Amino acid sequence: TYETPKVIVVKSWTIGIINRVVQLLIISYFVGWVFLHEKAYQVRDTAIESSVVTKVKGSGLYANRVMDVSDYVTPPQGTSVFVIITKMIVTENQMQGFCPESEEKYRCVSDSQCGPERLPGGGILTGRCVNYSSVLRTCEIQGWCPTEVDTVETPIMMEAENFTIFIKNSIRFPLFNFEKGNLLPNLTARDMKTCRFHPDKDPFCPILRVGDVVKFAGQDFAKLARTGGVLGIKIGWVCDLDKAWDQCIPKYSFTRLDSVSEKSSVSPGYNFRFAKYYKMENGSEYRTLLKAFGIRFDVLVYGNAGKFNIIPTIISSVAAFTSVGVGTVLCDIILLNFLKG
Amino acid sequence: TYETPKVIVVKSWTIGIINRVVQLLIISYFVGWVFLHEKAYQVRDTAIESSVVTKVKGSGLYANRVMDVSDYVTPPQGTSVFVIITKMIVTENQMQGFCPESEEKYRCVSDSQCGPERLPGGGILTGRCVNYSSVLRTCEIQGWCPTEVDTVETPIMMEAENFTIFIKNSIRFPLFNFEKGNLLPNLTARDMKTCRFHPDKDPFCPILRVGDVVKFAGQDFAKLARTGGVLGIKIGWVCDLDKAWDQCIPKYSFTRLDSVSEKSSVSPGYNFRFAKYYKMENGSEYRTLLKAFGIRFDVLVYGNAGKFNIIPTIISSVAAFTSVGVGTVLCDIILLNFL
Amino acid sequence: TYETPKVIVVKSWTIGIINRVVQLLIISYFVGWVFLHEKAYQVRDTAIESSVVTKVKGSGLYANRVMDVSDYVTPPQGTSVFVIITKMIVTENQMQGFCPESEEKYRCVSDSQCGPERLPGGGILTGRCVNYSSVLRTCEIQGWCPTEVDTVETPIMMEAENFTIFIKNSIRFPLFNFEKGNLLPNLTARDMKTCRFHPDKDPFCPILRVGDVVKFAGQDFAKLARTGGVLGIKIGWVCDLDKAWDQCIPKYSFTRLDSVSEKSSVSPGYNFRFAKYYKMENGSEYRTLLKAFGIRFDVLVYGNAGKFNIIPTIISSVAAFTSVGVGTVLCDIILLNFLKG
Ligand SMILES: C[C@@H](Nc1cc(N2CCN(C(N)=O)CC2)nc2nc(C3CC3)nn12)c1ccc2ccccc2c1
Ligand SMILES: C[C@@H](Nc1cc(N2CCN(C(N)=O)CC2)nc2nc(C3CC3)nn12)c1ccc2ccccc2c1
Ligand SMILES: C[C@@H](Nc1cc(N2CCN(C(N)=O)CC2)nc2nc(C3CC3)nn12)c1ccc2ccccc2c1
Ligand SMILES: Nc1ncnc2c1ncn2[C@@H]1O[C@H](COP(=O)(O)OP(=O)(O)OP(=O)(O)O)[C@@H](O)[C@H]1O
Ligand SMILES: Nc1ncnc2c1ncn2[C@@H]1O[C@H](COP(=O)(O)OP(=O)(O)OP(=O)(O)O)[C@@H](O)[C@H]1O
Ligand SMILES: Nc1ncnc2c1ncn2[C@@H]1O[C@H](COP(=O)(O)OP(=O)(O)OP(=O)(O)O)[C@@H](O)[C@H]1O
Ligand SMILES: *[C@@H]1O[C@H](CO)[C@@H](O)[C@H](O)[C@H]1NC(C)=O
Ligand SMILES: *[C@@H]1O[C@H](CO)[C@@H](O)[C@H](O)[C@H]1NC(C)=O
Ligand SMILES: *[C@@H]1O[C@H](CO)[C@@H](O)[C@H](O)[C@H]1NC(C)=O
Ligand SMILES: *[C@@H]1O[C@H](CO)[C@@H](O)[C@H](O)[C@H]1NC(C)=O
Ligand SMILES: *[C@@H]1O[C@H](CO)[C@@H](O)[C@H](O)[C@H]1NC(C)=O
Ligand SMILES: *[C@@H]1O[C@H](CO)[C@@H](O)[C@H](O)[C@H]1NC(C)=O
Ligand SMILES: *[C@@H]1O[C@H](CO)[C@@H](O)[C@H](O)[C@H]1NC(C)=O
Ligand SMILES: *[C@@H]1O[C@H](CO)[C@@H](O)[C@H](O)[C@H]1NC(C)=O
Ligand SMILES: *[C@@H]1O[C@H](CO)[C@@H](O)[C@H](O)[C@H]1NC(C)=O
Ligand SMILES: [Mg+2]
Ligand SMILES: [Mg+2]
Ligand SMILES: [Mg+2]
Repeated sequence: TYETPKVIVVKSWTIGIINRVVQLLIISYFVGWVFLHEKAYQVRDTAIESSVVTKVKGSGLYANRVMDVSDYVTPPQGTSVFVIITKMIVTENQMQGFCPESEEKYRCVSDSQCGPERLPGGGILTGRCVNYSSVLRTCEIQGWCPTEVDTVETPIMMEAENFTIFIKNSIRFPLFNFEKGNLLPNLTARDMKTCRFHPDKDPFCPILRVGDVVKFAGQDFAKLARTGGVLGIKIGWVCDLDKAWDQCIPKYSFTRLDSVSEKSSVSPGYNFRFAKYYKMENGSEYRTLLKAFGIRFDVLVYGNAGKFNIIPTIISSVAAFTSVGVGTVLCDIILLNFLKG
Repeated sequence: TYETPKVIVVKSWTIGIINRVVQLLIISYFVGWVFLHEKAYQVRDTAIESSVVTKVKGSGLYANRVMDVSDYVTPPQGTSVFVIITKMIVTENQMQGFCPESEEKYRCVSDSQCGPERLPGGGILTGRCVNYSSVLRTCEIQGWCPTEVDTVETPIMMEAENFTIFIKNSIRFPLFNFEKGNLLPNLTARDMKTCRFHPDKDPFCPILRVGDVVKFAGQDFAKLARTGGVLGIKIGWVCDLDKAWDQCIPKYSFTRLDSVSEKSSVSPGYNFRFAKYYKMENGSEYRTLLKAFGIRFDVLVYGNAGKFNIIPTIISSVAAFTSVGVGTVLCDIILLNFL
Repeated sequence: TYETPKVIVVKSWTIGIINRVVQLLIISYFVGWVFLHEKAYQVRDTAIESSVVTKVKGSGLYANRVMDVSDYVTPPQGTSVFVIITKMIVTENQMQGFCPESEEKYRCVSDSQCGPERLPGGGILTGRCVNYSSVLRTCEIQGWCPTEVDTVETPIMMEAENFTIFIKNSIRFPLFNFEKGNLLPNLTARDMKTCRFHPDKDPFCPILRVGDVVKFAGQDFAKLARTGGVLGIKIGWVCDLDKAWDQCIPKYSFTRLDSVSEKSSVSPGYNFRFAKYYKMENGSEYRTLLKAFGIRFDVLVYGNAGKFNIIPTIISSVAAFTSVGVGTVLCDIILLNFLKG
């Protein structure tokens, strides 16, 4: 039971050429694009297990003091997100009590203006108008006193341009049981004493200089250090597991993540507050309040791998034979009207 | 050499109508579902690069003291996960030494009951029984003394309902080099001074009120503040790049994430311990231990975008043409067997 | 206006059995692989919403002191990632001033050797050279003094083997509106009082012991606690929503994540520094510096679910009928060449 349809042959006369040309065009597309370029003959994996450990080094001088890594890096646990502080405003010896507010927003002349109103922001309002200075009068509050003044101008820590960052990374593709890290076996204890990362002269040393990371992202240090920002470091593992074990290597990229802040005029940077707590010999308690500007780094990891396997080869190859057989038959029917016309 | 197979024509309009109806049905399905609704003529992109910066404001009174953002928020770095503390239990001036244990599950009547048997809790057992009070007798430990009492009832900080959260977000689609943030160009300082988020009256102000978030999640503040919980805030960027640049818009949603806690009866909330360390003029050291209940927020960002292209259009058009031809040929034999 | 092709039937004994066998094989492949093993008749969902809360308990002796959870666990907010400290090196009462260095990499003979040219990350090199001991001479710096000594040997805290970890997890599949947690409805306080996890004797108690986790990962505590490392805990929710509600359960797995460290000789572990700040009755400020080695745990959640629907069923059935119809038509042309040959 063949059950094969009948077919009639036609002398070419510039029609048989069209038969072979199209029959050869489609067989080109599968070999050229589906197999050789898109690599449809192998199984892909995109779920990657990763791990990042970081460490920073360097010292600087700021406000008649020396600051080391325990002073300007928060949080200290060496994770993949951390901040480097480049500018601070400091208020010393705050205690609980009553004091006048310092900002221009809280101006009053008599006791009536500020009571239960003006509720957004500000501590608890007592309900009196007092003299902040000779020419200014503001409403009294209850809280930590004295209040801070953040309108003055302070210098930045210029030495932070030379600090170094050390990144240690490990990956694993669970489907193929493949493991590698970014510390290559060619790295010796003597090399790490002097190497620095450079994208073409030394693409594998894990030590990055802070001033260069800002440079590769197209920014300016003297301006980013004064308002703060967020920078990203990306590591990519795109590997073909047929070739060899030592052809799998990482690639680094750099960019700036908080792109809205450059063009905005209502919120241009990045800052936060924190405090340190003390206690006297008596029970009294006081603290120190700091407002900090800085640059936030974070490391992002991605990748995928492929390896030859028999099952996707058969499935895609069968579709190739089906496509040419079906493709011609439909091309025959459309050519019947073309030949009839 | 076209080599077209022979074709037989059935003059019956009774079958011609069915042939035409089926062909129109198939072409209708392709032109309506694959193209217009599913938008198969454009290239998708789902890998989004994001960034979140937050800040909190407000003051309240608790235990005859005024507390502010450096007191009730932890960790202080302004990331996308943070906690607001609404209730505390405080133990003052702990030092190292020997003391009895306060809990009733450590009851004893002689030196023999508690030895190396029960390992955890407090510190290291010493092997003696001592009077905790006039009616209770637990057995002694070594560690920070005195131990904390956990069963008393403390009030919550009611003013935490009015605190405000400010969220700043930025995205980028690397395939199309598209960048936008949730601070629209219409925003000004005067608007910043008074706006508040509302899903229909003001859907774009970045300032959120805590009570409103708890309300939108469908919860009750007087219970969430007493047991603790986890709430989620979601921002979605689903926009089409063929239209104008000023119609890619964020959408906000709210929900509660630790849904098992309210059902369960063995662990109903969220709490933790932390301490503060001091030192005397002499070398001696002491500390203050705190157990804190609170609400945890975290911001989640997702999205995808598409843009018209040529290659998917060509592929889908060729698929439609070949499906028309193949669908006809099989239906030809189908009616050939039927009739 | 209907159309049909013409069919030729040849009742060859071999051809009939061949085409029936091939058609049966195609039907078998569709009914066995596509609809049964692969479950093509249902809709998938892989976006999962999760939440994790942890808590640790235990006490131990270390350097004539008793330590508890507020001392050995950082950070303290009970999130997915945390560290347990097993070894420390402590420097007491550091203050600002001038002092000589301690590391052997800073030796002198005369003042001219170490100046601005040698940048070692030292806070500053005042430019002199001073006696450190009776047989060593390094050159002076400015910063927190005295500097720390890093090469001595310290014991590890062995009681950390018996600490316990409590994990509370909640998931939700938004598509099907499905919610469940890892605290099963038949868990009581009395069971909570004494249960421990065991992969076959008790697979649902959420209390894990640290030594058991280290063993399941395939490691050795006596040296993991001495160098440091990173371990992973995985929870997987893979369940079918056609069955009963109480058949969706979690599965636990354990592994080590920083696999590059054990095979390397330039960076074998995981450590970091942090500090505690004090100040006297005067303004004088001093601190205590600690270098910590530990084990970092982190919890990873994943899963997917499926549920019966009608649209994928219709699509797959139509595809199966078309492939059967196309398969017969295509093969017979191919079989004609076999029949002709
Ligand atoms: C191969 C390409 N798309 C295509 C399909 C096609 N057909 C479908 C099969 N078929 C049948 N089952 O009878 C014959 C008709 N004909 C075509 N002709 C062309 C030439 C550019 C003009 N591309 N192309 C593809 C599809 C589906 C694929 C699915 C997974 C991975 C790769 C694919 C890759
Ligand atoms: C179009 C729809 N699935 C379908 C396929 C089909 N065939 C395969 C192609 N083909 C050939 N290559 O000869 C003819 C036979 N015939 C059909 N008939 C129907 C009507 C509902 C009843 N849906 N449908 C699809 C598939 C694959 C798709 C792949 C990517 C994106 C969208 C797709 C969308
Ligand atoms: C079924 C299998 N792949 C296959 C396709 C095929 N085509 C279909 C279109 N078609 C048409 N439109 O005429 C006839 C030609 N023919 C085939 N023959 C074989 C032989 C067993 C090796 N596998 N196989 C598949 C495809 C597409 C699928 C899409 C989604 C999920 C599962 C799929 C699973
Ligand atoms: N949680 C909040 N509630 C109300 N207003 C806020 C909040 N956070 C920020 N703002 C307002 O948004 C504007 C931009 O904030 P920005 O990040 O620039 O703070 P800043 O101006 O650097 O310092 P400050 O905290 O004193 O405003 C500020 O004018 C501030 O008043
Ligand atoms: N790591 C752990 N090891 C052993 N038991 C634990 C652990 N964590 C919690 N539990 C027990 O689980 C129960 C539920 O704890 P929950 O999260 O409600 O904290 P809690 O009731 O405040 O416990 P505690 O008062 O001990 O902090 C408690 O009875 C506690 O004893
Ligand atoms: N940011 C950095 N800049 C320069 N060198 C670094 C940096 N981080 C680490 N190293 C060097 O890498 C080597 C391996 O680091 P690792 O942290 O494992 O050693 P370590 O014993 O902690 O060193 P150290 O005691 O100096 O911190 C060390 O010799 C260290 O000097
Ligand atoms: C950092 O090092 C450079 C030399 O590489 C030096 O010129 C510069 O002064 C240093 N940075 C600062 C701001 O001191
Ligand atoms: C080590 O191998 C890498 C990758 O092949 C190579 O780029 C590098 O130069 C090698 N290093 C040495 C010192 O041979
Ligand atoms: C405690 O003593 C300090 C001086 O050491 C004094 O300033 C303070 O007012 C006293 N506090 C109280 C509550 O008496
Ligand atoms: C918050 O402000 C409202 C007025 O807007 C006030 O009525 C309310 O009492 C405040 N919250 C609390 C709990 O005090
Ligand atoms: C700013 O632009 C958005 C559209 O991007 C618009 O919906 C909004 O109303 C504008 N702002 C105001 C305050 O009108
Ligand atoms: C140190 O002095 C304090 C009083 O200031 C005293 O209580 C303590 O016992 C002394 N230290 C020790 C270890 O005895
Ligand atoms: C933990 O408890 C076991 C008994 O269950 C005990 O033998 C062991 O010594 C304890 N751990 C350590 C290292 O002390
Ligand atoms: C609780 O139910 C599970 C099945 O959901 C069962 O395996 C387990 O044995 C039950 N608990 C006990 C203590 O038997
Ligand atoms: C305060 O006293 C300490 C000693 O306790 C001394 O070192 C310091 O110089 C004094 N500070 C002032 C400002 O006199
Ligand atoms: Mg300000
Ligand atoms: Mg308790
Ligand atoms: Mg060292």
